Amino acid sequence: MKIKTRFAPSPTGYLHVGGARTALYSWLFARNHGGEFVLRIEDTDLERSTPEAIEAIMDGMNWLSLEWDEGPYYQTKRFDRYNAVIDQMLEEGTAYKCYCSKERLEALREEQMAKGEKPRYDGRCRHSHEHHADDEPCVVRFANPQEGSVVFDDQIRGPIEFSNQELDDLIIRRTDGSPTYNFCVVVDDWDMEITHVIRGEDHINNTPRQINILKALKAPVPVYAHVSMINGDDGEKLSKRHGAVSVMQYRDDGYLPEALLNYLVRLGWSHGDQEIFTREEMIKYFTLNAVSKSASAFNTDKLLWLNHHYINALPPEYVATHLQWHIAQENIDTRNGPQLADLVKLLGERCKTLKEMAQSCRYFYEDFAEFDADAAKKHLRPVARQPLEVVRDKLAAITDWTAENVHHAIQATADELEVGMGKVGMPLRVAVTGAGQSPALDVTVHAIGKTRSIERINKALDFIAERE
Amino acid sequence: MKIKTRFAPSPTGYLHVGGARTALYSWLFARNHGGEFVLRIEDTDLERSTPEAIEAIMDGMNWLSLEWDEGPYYQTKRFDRYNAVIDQMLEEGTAYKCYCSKERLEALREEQMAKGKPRYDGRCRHSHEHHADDEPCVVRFANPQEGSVVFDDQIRGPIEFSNQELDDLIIRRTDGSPTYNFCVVVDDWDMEITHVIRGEDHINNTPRQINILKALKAPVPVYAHVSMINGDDGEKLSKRHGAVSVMQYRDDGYLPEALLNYLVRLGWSHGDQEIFTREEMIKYFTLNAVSKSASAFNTDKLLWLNHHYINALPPEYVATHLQWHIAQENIDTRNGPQLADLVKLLGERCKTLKEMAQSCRYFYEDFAEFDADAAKKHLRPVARQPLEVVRDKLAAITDWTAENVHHAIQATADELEVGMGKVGMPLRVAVTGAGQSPALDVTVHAIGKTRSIERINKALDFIAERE
Ligand SMILES: N[C@@H](CCC(=O)O)C(=O)O
Ligand SMILES: N[C@@H](CCC(=O)O)C(=O)O
Ligand SMILES: [Zn+2]
Ligand SMILES: [Zn+2]
Repeated sequence: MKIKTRFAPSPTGYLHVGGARTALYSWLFARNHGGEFVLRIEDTDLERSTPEAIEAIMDGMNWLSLEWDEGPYYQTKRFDRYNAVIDQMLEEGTAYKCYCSKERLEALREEQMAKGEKPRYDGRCRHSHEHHADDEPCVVRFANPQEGSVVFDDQIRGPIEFSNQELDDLIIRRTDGSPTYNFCVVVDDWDMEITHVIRGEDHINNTPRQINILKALKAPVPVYAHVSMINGDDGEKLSKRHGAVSVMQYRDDGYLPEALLNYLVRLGWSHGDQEIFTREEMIKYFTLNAVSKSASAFNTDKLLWLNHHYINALPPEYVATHLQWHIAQENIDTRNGPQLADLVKLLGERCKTLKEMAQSCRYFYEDFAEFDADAAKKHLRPVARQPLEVVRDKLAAITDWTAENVHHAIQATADELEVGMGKVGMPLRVAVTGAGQSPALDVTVHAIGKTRSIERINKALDFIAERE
Repeated sequence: MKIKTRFAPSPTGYLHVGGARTALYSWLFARNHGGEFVLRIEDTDLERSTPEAIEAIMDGMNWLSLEWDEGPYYQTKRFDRYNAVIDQMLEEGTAYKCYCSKERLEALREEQMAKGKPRYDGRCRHSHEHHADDEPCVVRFANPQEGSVVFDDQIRGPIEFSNQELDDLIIRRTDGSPTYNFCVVVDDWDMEITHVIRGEDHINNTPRQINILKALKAPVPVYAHVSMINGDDGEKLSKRHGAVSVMQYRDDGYLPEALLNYLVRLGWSHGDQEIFTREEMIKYFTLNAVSKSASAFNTDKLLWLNHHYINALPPEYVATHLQWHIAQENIDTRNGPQLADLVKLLGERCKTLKEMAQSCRYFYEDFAEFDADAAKKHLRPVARQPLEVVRDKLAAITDWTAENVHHAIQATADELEVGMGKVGMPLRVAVTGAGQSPALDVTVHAIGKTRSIERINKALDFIAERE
């Protein structure tokens, strides 16, 4: 059993869309097999691993509701654990102590690159008989095996083979006490007992280096699965120029977490039949073998309509909880108006993003100072007060305030008084909304209270009464 | 129950979208209950019943694939049938022969409008005087005066009209021609129509048609009047809102499946489901589910409906409708890829068949000059060497497939170390002429190896203008 996946991002300042999909594959697989999902932070890069950068990762994880069972663990700590394993490998002989200077190390790399070889450190200090010990500063390296090769069955890329002759005895501790990054990964995956590694594509070169270290210090080597990169619109790697790149920028743009997670799953992974999956539906049907090795392009137009569906498909109460954030972005006093769960029922089919719903809704909660200049010139003086005064005093006739009673009440006008339906509904729309674009008239004027209805109808009557 | 629905449009010049939805409900109701769908023509208005105007109805029904079991019947014909029933009805006590002149009617209507509703009095209802022998006159129908008329409308509920509001309407003019309200009754009786599904404006004519059906011993059918289709501002659908004729949507690049699916959703609602096949619309259709309220026309959703059906329907069927818009663009489709294959390429990109006929000429015809704008960014001298290795590698493969094309562009940008976008984009501008196209694996494959080199070298002959 003990299935344990991991997500160990290096802080970039935010949560990259490609990194969120990687975390989703590691999170779906841990939940698929009833395992644990561990969170880890690669904050050794002290410049870009700011406290705001680390929070932007966890805040992005929480919005997508990708909760973790263990963590988060930080690589800036556990240094005493890292040096404890290094001292262990020095005693067992699996790691030696190099004494070459940086002058000879750079002269070795320039000679191999010139000679048409691969930059690898030869075993000069691997089995050196030259003494130079104790008080002298030095670095320690990992005695990489020389014979054979390492082959790991990648669930995404298939069988991958790396000859041991192209892997060097990598350094695992610098001149100072700090250990190198690759050694900080093998012990973390060992101490946390990771069984399935799901990371990006560019980490494939360090995978055979990490396996030979785990096999050395006697550790259960996990099965690796490297997901391909996400390409943009023109076939290049996904960047900020292709569109929104951070998961929180999509939250600012007016998206739902279910819409983004359902689209990132469809990038590479496929089920054939479906395009829309629920959270629990992704857990069951997810298979690493189904993820494609080819890179997928990012279609922002498809993601938008994916968001439009989830706005009207998800429960109106839950969509309202995400609508509240963009409501505060537009700064709207939502005390005197309809419910938020009832607001998404009105503006559901109209707009395709929550930002577009927070906008074009202020007339449901707040009064407007002026009218729309073009919409005001539409309902001029002729036959404007005649249909407005009869419908204003007819809406307040009922005690049961429902949109059904309003429809037949608005139906009374333009039918009892011979006139077109657009000759009263359009002036009524501009009266209560201020513009000439809104949902159904019977439903729009019902969400607005009967008080603010006659207040804004008489407001237009005082406006059309300006022939002087 | 031997269910029989009908669709009898009056030729307005074309096929209104609202009229097609009415024909769609009657066709669905007949196919749901294993009945017959009959077709009738109200071509009595000889001014707008042009042979071109009546044909636009026939081919519009055929475009939506709304085949009929009976018909088409024409009200221009069966005039002897219309004159034979009134003569039989004149023999019975249900229809008399009025004789009042046009002067008495206007003087009575203006007197009835002056007193405390214009309803013709029964002056000739029980007159024993022959009044004339062959002089001009008008035949009318004796309307019942006691009680009411009630018809259970399946959409608008129960509607009641008092018989005192229905006057003895005219059923035959002075020139012997019969009126419209009587022609509908005799047609629906000889054709054995069990369910009537028509527009909303015929709700006032329903009680008059039933009192004639209650007379002469006739089975009264069940009526169901659909609500009008309103536009963006709440008024009836007109040309100012957008496309109105069904054939205008074929010109604009739509499919019959996309238009029928959207008109079905207008009013009739079946849960969260939005996309139905023709067979699903036959099964799940319920006449009571049609809402009494009027629904506005959302051209944005209809565009999304068509985008789905382009990629959901078989590519060979979409190719048969795409052929009409290729002829509109006047594209020589002799050298390029197959039409059914073209739908696979431009499928997820465009949302209408006109948008597919456009932005596809470079697959079939060569372009004289480039877009310049996209060339100025990708035809720089730095790309003259990526283009010299792709064409030498594109021809190295004997098996011409999109996969072997990708491996050719993959050998490039690796031998000459550079980003893959720095070779595929100049290849995209050289082969397509602009900076937008599907995947380069299928774009240069569908165009061909011969026309590729002819366009790569065309770019090489152009990018060599650094002087
Ligand atoms: N921190 C690395 C991943 C390290 C790993 O998964 O081994 C990244 O964000 O790309
Ligand atoms: N011909 C009428 C319909 C007649 C009927 O359905 O009874 C129309 O086009 O509106
Ligand atoms: Zn050394
Ligand atoms: Zn008379």
